[PDB]
Amino acid sequence: NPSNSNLQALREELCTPGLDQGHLFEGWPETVDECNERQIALLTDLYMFSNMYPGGVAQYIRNGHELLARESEEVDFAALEMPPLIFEAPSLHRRTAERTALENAGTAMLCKTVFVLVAGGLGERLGYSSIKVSLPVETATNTTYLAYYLRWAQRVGGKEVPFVIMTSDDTHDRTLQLLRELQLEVPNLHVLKQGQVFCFADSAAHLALDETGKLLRKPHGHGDVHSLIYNATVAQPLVNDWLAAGYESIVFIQDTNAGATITIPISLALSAEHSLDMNFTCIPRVPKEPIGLLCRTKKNSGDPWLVANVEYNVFAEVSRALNKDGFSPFPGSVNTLVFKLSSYVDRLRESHGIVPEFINPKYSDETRRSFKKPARIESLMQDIALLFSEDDYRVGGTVFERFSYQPVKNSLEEAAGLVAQGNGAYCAATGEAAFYELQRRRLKAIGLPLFYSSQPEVTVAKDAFGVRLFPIIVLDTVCASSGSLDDLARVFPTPEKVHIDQHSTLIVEGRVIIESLELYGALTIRGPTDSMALPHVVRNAVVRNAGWSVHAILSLCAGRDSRLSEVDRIRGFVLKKTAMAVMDC
Ligand SMILES: O=c1ccn([C@@H]2O[C@H](COP(=O)(O)OP(=O)(O)O[C@@H]3OC[C@H](O)[C@H](O)[C@H]3O)[C@@H](O)[C@H]2O)c(=O)[nH]1
Repeated sequence: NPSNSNLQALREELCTPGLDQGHLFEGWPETVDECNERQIALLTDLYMFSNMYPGGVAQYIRNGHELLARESEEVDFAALEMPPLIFEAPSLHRRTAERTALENAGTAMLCKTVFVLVAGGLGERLGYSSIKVSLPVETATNTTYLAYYLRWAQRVGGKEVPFVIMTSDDTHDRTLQLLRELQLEVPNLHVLKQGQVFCFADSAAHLALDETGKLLRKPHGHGDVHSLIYNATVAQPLVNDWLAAGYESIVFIQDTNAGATITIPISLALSAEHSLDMNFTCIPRVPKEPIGLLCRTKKNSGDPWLVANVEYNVFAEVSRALNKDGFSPFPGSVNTLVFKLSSYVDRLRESHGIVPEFINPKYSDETRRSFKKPARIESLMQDIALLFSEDDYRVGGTVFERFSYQPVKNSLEEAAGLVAQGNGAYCAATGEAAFYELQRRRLKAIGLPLFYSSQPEVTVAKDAFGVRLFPIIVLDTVCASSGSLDDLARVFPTPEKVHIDQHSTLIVEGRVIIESLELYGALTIRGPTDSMALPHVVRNAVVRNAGWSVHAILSLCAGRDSRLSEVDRIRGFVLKKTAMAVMDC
């Protein structure tokens, strides 16, 4: 679009004191016409940034100056204490009256919930070169995180469930590819791609270039999700469509935490019970943990309290300073965010989805602003909490068991180092192991008599630590529906007649009811894919076979070939699916 005249205007503007981007036009002709195609392209690139960032590149640079000055100082709050509105969730593995009440109320609320998945990252830091949502939740079925979230959402919210996936330049095309390949049909899905922002080569906010001579770009953070939604349309605003359709809540989830499908119904139920406009999903926190703390804050002695996440790195600094004169007192936020939709939209409309920003440069050496790598401005999706004043809104946190938090974020190497420090591994191995264990704890809670050893069955990361997998029991969304305890009880109506040996594998797909079963081995039971069809009922079943086993990937891993994939290598073991009985119909 941009005219030759506007590009010249921007070029000159960027050369003025306070912006000082003269280095960009190093060795250029005096007018636009005289400029070549590269040059005209770089200027156009600077120009079009206006349709991507408030105030375009000039304002980006000013914001940079302001933030670089800010982060050179010592962050600190005048006041910091426990959030007033904190609520304890009942255990996920005890079927009490309260848990039943919360799950059923929360599950009803899922019918009027909008879901948002932030998935703008690759899993390279894990040793995985593909998109994180293509990681399998477990390798028994190999169900991807993407399919896991979407099928659950379509199960609890119906086929036409409103669903947003935020992607980035890194993940976007592969996300679309995965959607297509999995044959997922989600009529009201919106894939919204965040744009990358320019980078600063130095502490004076001079823009960085790559080797090609083009402007360097990096992600602006998960904070982008709110503005992407604010600007999205179907042509009325996206959120208008949701409100008018009767939707009442909106939930934000991250890319590799399968626990969200359990915590969410409870958070919704509690949000309603306690009239919460924003509800942070939390867990008891360990002092050495890369998750934020939910705190009541007063930035300056003048301001009103604000309930907000204080990122781990920042609380590592504020903590160490001042006071007015075995977990953290304050909850750890896992970034499953639950909102009342009307309140969310109000704040969204007011802010245009813009949340406070920050910059966090990595320095070449200890104490001079020579960047090790170019820095850019970032934002966090949870910082939208800062737009909810205590006067007008109720922002709180729900505390769940730590076990319900199951992210896959660390490589095997990192996990080994973390485990040595007594910290959580949060790697692919413990993610998969935790998923299987979660199913077992949920099933035992409704009376399924599962007897199994607590000992690890395989060791990973050079014998650093072990996990166990068996017994493996995976029920799909047609079988288990929402996964509530009541829903599980529909699959096992007489659980005391179901005897699954500790070494067994049970995979259930479609409309299945298991009344009685003795299983010593691996079994797949399939029923109708239609949730409304007549169930396949299993009675007096006895199945014995060699079943499955698991073993570690050996250190002697070089080879012309092997069928080990990155997916295998990042968890350090492989299931051997030796035998399998199938009961169809
Ligand atoms: O530009 C981006 C960057 C990320 N994400 C996505 O954002 C999500 C998180 O990214 P993360 O796991 O890399 O780590 P964080 O440490 O930043 O996030 C913490 O997570 C844990 C605590 O709650 C803590 O308070 C909370 O802030 C992923 O799904 C990404 O795909 C995007 O969609 N775009």
